[PDB]
Amino acid sequence: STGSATTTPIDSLDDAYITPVQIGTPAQTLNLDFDTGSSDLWVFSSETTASEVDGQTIYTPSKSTTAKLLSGATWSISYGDGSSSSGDVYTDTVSVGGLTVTGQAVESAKKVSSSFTEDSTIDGLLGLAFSTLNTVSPTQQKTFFDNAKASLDSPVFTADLGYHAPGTYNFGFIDTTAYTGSITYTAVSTKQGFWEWTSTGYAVGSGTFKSTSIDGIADTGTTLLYLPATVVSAYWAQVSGAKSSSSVGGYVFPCSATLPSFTFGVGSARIVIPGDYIDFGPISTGSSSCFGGIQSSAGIGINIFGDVALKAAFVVFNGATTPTLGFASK
Repeated sequence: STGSATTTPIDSLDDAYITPVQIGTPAQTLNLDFDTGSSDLWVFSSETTASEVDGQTIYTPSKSTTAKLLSGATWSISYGDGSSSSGDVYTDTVSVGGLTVTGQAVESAKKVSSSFTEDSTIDGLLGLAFSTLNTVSPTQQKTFFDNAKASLDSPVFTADLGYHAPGTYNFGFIDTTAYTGSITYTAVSTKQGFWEWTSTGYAVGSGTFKSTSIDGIADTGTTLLYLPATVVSAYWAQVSGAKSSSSVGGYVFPCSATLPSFTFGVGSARIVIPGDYIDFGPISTGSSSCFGGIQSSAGIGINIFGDVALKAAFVVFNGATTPTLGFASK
């Protein structure tokens, strides 16, 4: 089997991407944030504290003939950006782009943090990291991909995120028309539960490539590119007037600037992030100070190849017995 679904930016900045997901019988379609940095499929629901629902589409298990309460099971998650959610668990039928899993753990939110309430476009998350990170207790649950894996033509999914435009998540096959050149594959560590890999270095604009190992995670659920302070400093030094602002919470730059590209290494290959991808607009409406799309990972504890990086590539998440990651230009 295979599946193919379109993923759409939630706003003009590509702050996140939503992908339609069918849950239950008859289908209830919710727009979920596919997140290769977490491993819970959770949704706004009929059980969510009413004051914490503001415009989202909810999953109502009682209207699904295939929903079954997973007795005793609860979940609770906190994300790298400080947001959180928790609740109980149903199993139900879940389909993505024509690919169907029966008995998928659907985690029903009773509580969500303000960040989620305030974002009316995201109805929940669909985790695509490794199932070892799943928060369901006392019985840990498998991700959608894990459940689908054996049925897929090939045990892979691919992320093809658009810049200011829709893209595609595919399951079970590699669309050879979706990228240019070759796909370069690189080793993955699953020891922390993430799609963790090591980039071979970077360049700033037309600058010379610096060979250096950068350990990081491929995370579709994170907006920006978070790298070591040395790297980030070298990038923003090439932008006149750019500075790190503690009050704003990272590097800002004059909105009148032309940003240089940023290249990262995948083995011997190179992925180029155009400068425009690194512009996240005025820090506040009407401001001439713009927020940078490359930020320091210092104090996160891990480097994160977020959407800024991933949307510049066609990315293969290979879930073979020994997982790997592939990157191609497009």
